[PDB]
Amino acid sequence: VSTSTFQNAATLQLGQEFQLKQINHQGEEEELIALNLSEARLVIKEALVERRRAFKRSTREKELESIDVLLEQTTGGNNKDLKNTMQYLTNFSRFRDQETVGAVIQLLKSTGLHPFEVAQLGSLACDTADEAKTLIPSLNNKISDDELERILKELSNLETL
Amino acid sequence: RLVKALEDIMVHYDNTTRNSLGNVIQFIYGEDGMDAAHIEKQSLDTIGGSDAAFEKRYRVDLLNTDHTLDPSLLESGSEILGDLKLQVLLDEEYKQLVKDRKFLREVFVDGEANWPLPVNIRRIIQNAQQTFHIDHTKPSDLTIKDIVLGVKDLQENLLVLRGKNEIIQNAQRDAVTLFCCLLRSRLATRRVLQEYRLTKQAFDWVLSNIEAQFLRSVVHPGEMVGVLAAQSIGEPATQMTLNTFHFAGVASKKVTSGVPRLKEILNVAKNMKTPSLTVY
Amino acid sequence: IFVYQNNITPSKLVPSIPPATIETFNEAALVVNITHHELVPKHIRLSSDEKRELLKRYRLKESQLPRIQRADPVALYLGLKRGEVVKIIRKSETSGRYASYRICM
Amino acid sequence: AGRAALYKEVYNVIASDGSYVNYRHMALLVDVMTTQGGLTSVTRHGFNRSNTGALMRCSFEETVEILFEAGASAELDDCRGVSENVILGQMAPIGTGAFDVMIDEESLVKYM
Amino acid sequence: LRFGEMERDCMIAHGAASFLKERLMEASDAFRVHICGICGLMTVIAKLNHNQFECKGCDNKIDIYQIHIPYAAKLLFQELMAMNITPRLYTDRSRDF
Amino acid sequence: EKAIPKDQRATTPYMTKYERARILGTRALQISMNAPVFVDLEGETDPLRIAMKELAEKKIPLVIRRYLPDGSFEDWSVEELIVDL
Amino acid sequence: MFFIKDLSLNITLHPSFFGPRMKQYLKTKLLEEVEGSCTGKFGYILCVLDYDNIDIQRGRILPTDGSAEFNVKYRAVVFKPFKGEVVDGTVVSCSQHGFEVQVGPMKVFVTKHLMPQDLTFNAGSNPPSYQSSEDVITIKSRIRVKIEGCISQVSSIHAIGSIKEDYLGAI
Amino acid sequence: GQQYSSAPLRTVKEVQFGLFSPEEVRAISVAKIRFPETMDETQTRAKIGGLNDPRLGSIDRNLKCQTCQEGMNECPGHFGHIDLAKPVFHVGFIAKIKKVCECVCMHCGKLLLDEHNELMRQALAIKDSKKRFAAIWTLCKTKMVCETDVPSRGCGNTQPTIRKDGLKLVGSWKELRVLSTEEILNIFKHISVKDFTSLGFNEVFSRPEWMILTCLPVPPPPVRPSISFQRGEDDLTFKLADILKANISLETLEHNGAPHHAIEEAESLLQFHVATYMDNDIAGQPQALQKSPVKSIRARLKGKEGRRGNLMGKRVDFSARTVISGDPNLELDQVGVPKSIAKTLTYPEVVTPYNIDRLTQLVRNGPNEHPGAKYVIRDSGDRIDLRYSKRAGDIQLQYGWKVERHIMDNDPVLFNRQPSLHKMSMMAHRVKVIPYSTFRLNLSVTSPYNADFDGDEMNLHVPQSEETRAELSQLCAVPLQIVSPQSNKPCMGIVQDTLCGIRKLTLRDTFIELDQVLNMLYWVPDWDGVIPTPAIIKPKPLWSGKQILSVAIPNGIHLQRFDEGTTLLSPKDNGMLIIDGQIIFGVVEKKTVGSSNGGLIHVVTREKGPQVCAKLFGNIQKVVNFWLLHNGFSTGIGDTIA
RNA sequence: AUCGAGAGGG
DNA sequence: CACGTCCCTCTCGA
Ligand SMILES: Nc1ncnc2c1ncn2[C@@H]1O[C@H](COP(=O)(O)OP(=O)(O)OP(=O)(O)O)[C@@H](O)[C@H]1O
Ligand SMILES: [Mg+2]
Ligand SMILES: [Mg+2]
Ligand SMILES: [Mg+2]
Ligand SMILES: [Zn+2]
Ligand SMILES: [Zn+2]
Ligand SMILES: [Zn+2]
Repeated sequence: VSTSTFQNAATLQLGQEFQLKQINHQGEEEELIALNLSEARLVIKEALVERRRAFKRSTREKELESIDVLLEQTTGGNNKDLKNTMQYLTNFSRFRDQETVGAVIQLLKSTGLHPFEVAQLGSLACDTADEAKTLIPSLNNKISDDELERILKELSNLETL
Repeated sequence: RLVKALEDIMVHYDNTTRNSLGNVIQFIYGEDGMDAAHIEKQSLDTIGGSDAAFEKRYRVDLLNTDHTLDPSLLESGSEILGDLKLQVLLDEEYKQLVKDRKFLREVFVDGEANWPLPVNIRRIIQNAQQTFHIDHTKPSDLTIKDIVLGVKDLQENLLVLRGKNEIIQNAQRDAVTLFCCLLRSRLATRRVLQEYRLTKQAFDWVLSNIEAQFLRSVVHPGEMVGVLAAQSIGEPATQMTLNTFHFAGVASKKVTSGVPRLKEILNVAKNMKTPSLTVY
Repeated sequence: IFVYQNNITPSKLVPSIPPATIETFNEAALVVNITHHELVPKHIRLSSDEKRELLKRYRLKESQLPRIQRADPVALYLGLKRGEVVKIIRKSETSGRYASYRICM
Repeated sequence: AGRAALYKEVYNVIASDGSYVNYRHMALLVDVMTTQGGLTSVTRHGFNRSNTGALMRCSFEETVEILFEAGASAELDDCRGVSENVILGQMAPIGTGAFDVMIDEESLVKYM
Repeated sequence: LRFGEMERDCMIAHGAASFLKERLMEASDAFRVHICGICGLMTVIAKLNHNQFECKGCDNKIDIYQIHIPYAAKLLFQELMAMNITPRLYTDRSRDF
Repeated sequence: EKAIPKDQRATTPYMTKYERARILGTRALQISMNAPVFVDLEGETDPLRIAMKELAEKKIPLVIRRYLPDGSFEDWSVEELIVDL
Repeated sequence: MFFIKDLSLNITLHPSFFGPRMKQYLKTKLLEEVEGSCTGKFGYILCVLDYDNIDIQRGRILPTDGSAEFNVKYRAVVFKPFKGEVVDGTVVSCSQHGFEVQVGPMKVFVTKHLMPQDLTFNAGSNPPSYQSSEDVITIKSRIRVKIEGCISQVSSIHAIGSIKEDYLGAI
Repeated sequence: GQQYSSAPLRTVKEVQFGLFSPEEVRAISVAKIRFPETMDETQTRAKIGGLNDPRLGSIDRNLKCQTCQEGMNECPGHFGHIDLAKPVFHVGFIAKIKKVCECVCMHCGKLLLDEHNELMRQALAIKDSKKRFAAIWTLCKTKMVCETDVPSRGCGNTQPTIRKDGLKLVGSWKELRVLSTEEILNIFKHISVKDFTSLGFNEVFSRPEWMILTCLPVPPPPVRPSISFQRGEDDLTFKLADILKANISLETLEHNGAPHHAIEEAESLLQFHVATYMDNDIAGQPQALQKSPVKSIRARLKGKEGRRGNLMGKRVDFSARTVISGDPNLELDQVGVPKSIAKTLTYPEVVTPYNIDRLTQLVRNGPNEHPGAKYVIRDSGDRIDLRYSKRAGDIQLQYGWKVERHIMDNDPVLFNRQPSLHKMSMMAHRVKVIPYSTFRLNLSVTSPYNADFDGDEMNLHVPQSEETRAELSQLCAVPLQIVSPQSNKPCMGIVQDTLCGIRKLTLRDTFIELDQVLNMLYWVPDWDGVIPTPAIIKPKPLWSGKQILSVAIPNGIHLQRFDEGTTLLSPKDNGMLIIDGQIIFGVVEKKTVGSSNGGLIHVVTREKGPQVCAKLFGNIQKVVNFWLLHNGFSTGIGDTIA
């Protein structure tokens, strides 16, 4: 038995399964959900740890053993893709604590950019507006370079140590 | 052909008789939402007979010394004798009985009074006289309040289509309408205490069982009434023309107007073999 | 409404006024009112607020309703039109009164 | 008015020999042809021409011909008629199939 | 023994819905065809012991469904196909009432 | 999607003989597949008689989703459906 | 990218599990065959979020087979890489023809020819590396590659990346 | 068997009918049909990569198919194809092709009429697909010209009054023109995307240009099989080689030297094969014959036998049939099944703590012992024949296995005479295994099936699941069916022996003494074991016929009948009155105890229950018959003498 | 074996 | 101009 839902270069021409206008699980409508390599670790960690809370009713280079135990407590062993993901996410997350990540989301989401850009902006660490727009070509003609460089500045600052 | 034009025909959960498109063939199976098994040919005494005997058998005049329930049949025959706030209902009752009698004579123009309907009442009252051992001498412990109002409430609980808006409710009244005629006929306040001699317990017992034996007679949403009528019509035809030599040369109307005309009737066909105008 | 005695020129000339139903009946079939006959039951017109009601109260699609021919000897008598419904009260030998409904196809 | 005549002309050949079948059956067939607009004969053209599912009407006369004009008019079969399910090997929405059966986690633990 | 037309009619009146499917499936043909989620035919090459499914020509490898129908149906469908008639079998629906 | 709420019901409140028959059968087929018996198996072996005892105690965890012609439905729980028969 | 799709899966249950610990075994089995999965249509299913709130509705008793069936509406974190999106990744494999990068649960591959000309292959190294002017891509370095093509093979979708462009290479 | 497939399982809810495109046939085709050769590389069992398994289904049981590796039982088959050298009218769409050519500009490709005409905008309003396409063609065949305006639209070519000679079309101009397959095809292809759609067609599923076959679909072996004895292909596998023979003639006849007269012949020949191949019972035509006629695919499907007798009706496993004899010592809802039938008829019981102890005994009893079993089906599912398996003894059953065991006493079975013109002609009884090779049924259940015991034969079907079981016992049980909706009356009742002796019994002259009375009382299994105080006591304790009968009538019954002149002090024991299940007066006859509208049977089944009355049937057949045994009754020519 | 032909039974 | 009830049992001939 296989999975289903309701409803291509990487210049915002995604599949139909990842098209902006996509239906909810109640049957309404809601924007696509794109997470930056960092926003994805919290989402997973939070969900993975809140699964252990219901399984009770029945640092930097040292956090990696803290996640493995969680994965060897909740998830089944064979699920190997989740292990690599958490490892990966743990190293490449620019932002570590919820407080910072929220600000990132607060900043990026209020720019209008289509979530993929919101996602890719919070995960790829760019300096130049020229560098940001060349790595995320979905922009180019959208946000002004100056304004984008202004936004890029608040990112590097908020980069939690 | 019958079985094939009536395949998908089955009573549905709103008591509609539909097909496989949802097209409505009937709005309640057999125009009364009843099952054919719980149906029995009992008589509606409210219709045929003398206008004189109708009074005798149903009319109860509380404001009267000759036409009132003798205190020996009721518990309060002498204390209700002349009671006028109560004779209003004995009128309401006797008035709906005549509205009955004159309605049946509209539906059954020929005056035939024996037709099939659910709940054998001719039986139930008997199966209640033996059950409570009715004392043909001692009077009944029933009020006029008891009889005419128990019946009025019994009818409200004889459901066919369950619904809320007027459309369906007004087809409730319809679906039952006829059954209720037999009900009011056999639960006449004169009959209950003169010829039935019902006590209170015996009565309430008869009311509750009537309610169920009816609520049982309702056809079940699922019943394949169409593939059933088809067989019910086709079995006797195919089966009658199989017992034709049990009498050898008799012919009769086996293959004269039965098998033939029926074939005409099903195919319709304009070239009828005997076009007759029976002009009154 | 017009009552052509024996014939009418097809000079077709009928459906020609938008805010008017141009009806036609003959004198021959009107001699005896057909609606008085034993087998012809009460046919009742349905208001556009009654039809829209009966269709939702019986949860119906318009197609699913039993249909009455446009030229039905009774559909003309009542001057029916396409889409009009007509409740039909016949005296049945099982319920005494049975409500049926037909839409004018 | 005709529906009654149709019935009366159906009952009149039934009440002779084997003189009883219950109104309902006759009235249903009778109503079957009736509730269309006019007389819809019980014959491979009379009723079989309806808007029923394609396979249904092919189970009675004009069998290959029907399936032809079905695929030619790009017909679609509802899959609501008994015949359809019979041909497809599925429980037909017929009595014991007219409903579906489900288990609510609620009940299963109300009697845990 | 032949459980023929008339016998079907009888069980229909009974409403024995799933006993009828048992009659005409478990006790008769009844086959597991692999239909396509877009074409709707047996074309789903079923290499199931390697677990590959394809309706090349529709170039499909996920939208596959195994379905229970009489082999007589499977044949009847193929036969109709042999006469350039497509009986696309669909698990979903698009009408209602 | 659409569906009907349990306060707007309108179908016959008793159990259709076809429902009763398919529920006694359904549970029997499930009971005979080693499914948990929610009733007090009082010296029973037959998986139908267990289901008949389960339907007599109304301890059957099944809901009949009665489909009306318009596509929409209204579930009735086995334990809430009267069993006149 | 790394999305959250509102998914739904049709799991079938034998009647023996029709007890109290059923919803548990429904979720248990939902994740059993979804958690560490991948598809390509939706991409690498990674972790079903919001375990607690997980609808199961009423399960349909299959016709002539007691088992019930449920459409288990859920929500999960997934991952479908795209042709043209840059991703930073850890170097894992390293060949003579290229080197593989471990980005998320999948491995993006880089060809020697997709690397800038000056990057020469260095076979002479315990960890085979790609020495050059300044960079030296070793067996376990961090690289930022641009996905060029996506292939979906069974329960895994690999890719092919390049670092020949600008703002691409080491960290 | 059939292995497990990951694929989800669904039911079919929509069946989309349409038409293949020549391009979709080329798409799905697992192998191009190039040769007409049967399957003869060297006539080896290895078939030819040209026809039969160039990749389609398998021809040999010991051979996996070249596409889906499953081979034989599992291989759906895989369609091929053969690119037609020249387009060909479809036999069935032949007339529908004409009806279109009559409607459209055979030159312009646009409709002969459009929305500017009052009747076309009327006919076009009809969204009934087929009634519109009829209302269009009616008023389109007439106007025979591509108009240019008449208040522009659109070249003007007059249209031909088309007729058909059979497989080809012609139209008159004023010109005898035999309308071409491609020319029509070229007209149809140019038909406005929206024009043909409003003509009763479809944009994706049923384009008109597909009523003309540019690429034929080849069905795989399983459709046109081949069996050995040496081999011999199927009447349609032949017909295909015939079509391919007719094509390869055109393929080369038109490639090189084009002689036009020959080209215009082998084409009409090919058109013939493609025509009869689908329908060989055509209008005109000779109707082809191969060494004869030939089997048209349309003939496979024609009503009565041929998916109406392959799908509307099947032959079925778990079935039986034998001579039926009548039993007065059986119960109404029973069927005496011969032992042998119950050793061949099985039921897949599932192993469970409830039955595991019974089940393993059967297995040990095996397929020879009456209360035994035949097969055991494991977790893995492969069948284990208890007649030949070595481990047929030390076999240990597991929970959740299936023990295809013999049908035993009191299983539910479907029983039926064959003129199945009745809901009642198929009933469910309790099995009661018995000796001798006759089905035995209670004499009162004769009238439903209309069975007598004179060379009469009855079928028996047996459920396989516990739900179809309950479905039979909760709906189709014989006592459940005692009162019919047909005539809203009982369809079973006392008949033959029992009836004749029950009025003989229910008399006043008819008295029963004590030695005879205690026997009668015992035969009633539901007997209260209390001797009824004798109607006559002292001269010689005697009992009335009806009096003794009453212990079988269940206390709680009240019945009332008045015949001709029946009083309250019955004159000739007239009419009938039973009060609290005891007889008051009156003789019992057909009216009392038959299937009467308000007879005893009817009253007992309503006010007491279905199964209660059933036991009544037996309780009377066991007593009444017993009395007649020792009273006896005959008939000679003396009884036909006045 | 498959098609055809025929004779019986209920 | 197309239907022409239902099953079941045997015999023989390319
Ligand atoms: N040609 C037939 N088609 C269908 N059913 C038939 C046919 N012939 C007989 N039957 C069925 O078989 C039975 C025929 O009656 P049967 O031959 O047993 O004679 P009978 O009535 O006992 O004759 P007798 O008067 O000599 O006693 C009926 O039940 C009938 O339904
Ligand atoms: Mg006989
Ligand atoms: Mg006989
Ligand atoms: Mg005979
Ligand atoms: Zn496909
Ligand atoms: Zn294959
Ligand atoms: Zn033009």
